[PDB]
Amino acid sequence: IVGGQECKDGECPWQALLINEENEGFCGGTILSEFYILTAAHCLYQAKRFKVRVGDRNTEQEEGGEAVHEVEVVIKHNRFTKETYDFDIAVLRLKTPITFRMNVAPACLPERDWAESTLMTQKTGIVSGFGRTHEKGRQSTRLKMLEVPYVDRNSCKLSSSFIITQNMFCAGYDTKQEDACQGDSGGPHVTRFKDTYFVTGIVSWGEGCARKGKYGIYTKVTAFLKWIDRSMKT
Amino acid sequence: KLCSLDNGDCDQFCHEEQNSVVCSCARGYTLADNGKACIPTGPYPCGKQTLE
Ligand SMILES: CN(C)Cc1nccn1-c1ccc(NC(=O)c2cc(C(F)(F)F)nn2-c2ccc3onc(N)c3c2)c(F)c1
Repeated sequence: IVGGQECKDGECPWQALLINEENEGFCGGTILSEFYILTAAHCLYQAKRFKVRVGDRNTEQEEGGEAVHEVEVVIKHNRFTKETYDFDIAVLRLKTPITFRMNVAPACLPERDWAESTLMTQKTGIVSGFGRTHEKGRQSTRLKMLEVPYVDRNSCKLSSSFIITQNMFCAGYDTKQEDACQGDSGGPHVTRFKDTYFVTGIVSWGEGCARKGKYGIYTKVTAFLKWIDRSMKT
Repeated sequence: KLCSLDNGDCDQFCHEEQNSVVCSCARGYTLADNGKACIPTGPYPCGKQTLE
């Protein structure tokens, strides 16, 4: 995350972190239930073996609420392709259930129609992760969150060198130096409504981070709600 | 304007059926008696920042 602020105690309980064999995060995820994690399909190409850590805000200290989970099933969307980054979505089923507590809780899955009319029309969304804090720098050791404006679909399509499909949406700033970045991929994009947060996107990609005239591209979760429902049974 | 008018007064999901507003909630919530508010059934309901 470029810009934004730290997630304070209990503020981003649905954040999950995909860790590799060397025990370091390479992608994010969102807790959907005690057994399921929502992430980007392109992240499954970032490590031969990985686990999921939850309840962590500082990778340098043992805050006591951390819990690592082994993955039992990886459900990648069969239509995903790195050529277009279309259908950048996957669901992970954990071997053991996540026990909810301070800093460990699920984000709400909304209904498509309501989400697209009410949530995605809000001024902003919230993205978070342990990814880079600058395009040319290192991944953060602290969980960050950033309020990102929903961007006009036309505007964003004009701003992109790559095709923004119907499964993607833009969020972020034209010039302001705040954006998600490498490492936040797969992480949560939620929208707050009456103090309840609903998953609205998955950090997917972007041409750099916080670059002038470029936006963060996210997987449009409302287009995969039926797919997610079904995956959460496999 | 039903659901367009302040989310039909629903805490969460809003549906327009027969020019009437119908509220509903996310999994883990129970629609309150007023048919508008959503009540968490158990501890750590979805979408809520943790306090304890
Ligand atoms: C693979 N080809 C075919 C390119 C392509 N085709 C369609 C889309 N893309 C595509 C374009 C840029 C990227 N390249 C990044 O995605 C990237 C590189 C870096 C850096 F740091 F430079 F290495 N950081 N990212 C990144 C990751 C998640 C993000 O979320 N929001 C953001 N702005 C953002 C930015 C990509 F990952 C795919």
